[PDB]
Amino acid sequence: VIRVGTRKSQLARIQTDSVVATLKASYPGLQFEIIAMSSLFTKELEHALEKNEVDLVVHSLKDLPTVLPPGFTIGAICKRENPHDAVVFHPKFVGKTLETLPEKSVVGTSSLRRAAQLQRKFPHLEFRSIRGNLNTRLRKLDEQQEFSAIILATAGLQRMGWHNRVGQILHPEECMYAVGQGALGVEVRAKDQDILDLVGVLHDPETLLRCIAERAFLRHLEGGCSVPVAVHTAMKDGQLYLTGGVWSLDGSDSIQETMQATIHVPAQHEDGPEDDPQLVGITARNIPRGPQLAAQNLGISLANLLLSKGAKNILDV
Ligand SMILES: *Cc1[nH]c(Cc2[nH]cc(CCC(=O)O)c2CC(=O)O)c(CCC(=O)O)c1CC(=O)O
Repeated sequence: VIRVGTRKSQLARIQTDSVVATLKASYPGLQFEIIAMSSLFTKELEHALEKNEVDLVVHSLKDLPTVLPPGFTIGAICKRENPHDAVVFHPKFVGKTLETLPEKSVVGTSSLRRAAQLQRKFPHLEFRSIRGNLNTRLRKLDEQQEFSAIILATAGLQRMGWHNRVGQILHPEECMYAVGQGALGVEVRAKDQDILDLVGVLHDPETLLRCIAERAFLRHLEGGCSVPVAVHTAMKDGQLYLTGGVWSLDGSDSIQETMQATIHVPAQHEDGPEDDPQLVGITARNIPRGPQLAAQNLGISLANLLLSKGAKNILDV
C-alpha cells in the first residue's frame, strides 16, 4: 500500500488526487490509500510522515521552503501547469485589463510580490489585502462593494475548473511569477529509498531543472514564500534562461537581471547513489546530476549579481 497524506482543503485535495492518478498510471498493480488530515498544516502532515502514518505528501512548490526540515525531502517535482499570475475582474468590467481599469480601483491581493510589482506597473491602481480561499475570494469580488479585480494564480484557478473566470493572464513585463509556481512537489522521508524510487517517475526533467534554478536563486537571496522576489524561466535550444527580480514593498526600488546557461533537458534516467546530497531540498537521484548542478549554479550566479547591486537593501525594509 501507498499511504498518501493530504490536507482536507479542496485545492490540496485536487492536487493530491492528480499526483495519485499519475502514480496509478505508472503503478496500476499497487494500492493507494488516502489519509486526510485537518505553515501550520505543513507541520502535521510532516508529523504523520515522521510516524510513518503516511509515505507521501503533495504540496505546491512555491509553498515549500528552500531548506526542508531534517529528515524530509522533495522526492518529485511534477510537470508544470501554467506558472503565470492571472486577474479575475468584477462582473461590471466588460472586457477590461488592469490597464483600462478606472483610476483608484481596488485590486485584492495578500502577496507582497504581486502588490510590489503591480503597484510599480499600475501606479494609478489601489492594492488592498484580500483574505480567504479561491471560493471565498471569488464570492467577495462578486458580492461585495470593495474590489474591482483580484490577482490569483492561473494554475490554481485551472485545477478548481474555474479557468472561465480568468480575465487576464499577466506576462513577465507586468508581473513575474513566484518561485516554483504552477509546479507540485512531493514531500517524502529522506531515508525511505523505496518511496523515493516510486516517486522518481513523477519527476519532469524540464520542470525540475527550472525549479532548482529558481529555488537556488531564492535560497541564495535568503528569500521565502512571503517575500517580494519573482522569477521567469524558459528552456529553448539547449539554454536555460533565468530572469529574477527583487522589489521594495511599494515597487519604488527594483533590480531585475537575466542570465542563461547551456543546459540540455535529459531524455534518459539513471540509478544515482544514495550518498548524493539533495539539491535545494530536492532528491532527483534518477535524473542526471550534470544538468541539475548547472541549474543551481545559474540561480546562484543571478542571486550574486542581484546582491552586488544591493538586492539585500531592497529586501531588508
Ligand atoms: C508562497 C505563496 N503561496 C501562496 C498561495 C498559493 N499556494 C498555492 C497556490 C496556487 C498556485 C500554485 O500551486 O502555485 C497559491 C496562489 C493563489 O492563487 O493564492 C501565495 C499567494 C498569496 C495569496 O494571496 O494567497 C504565496 C505568495 C506569492 O505567491 O507571492
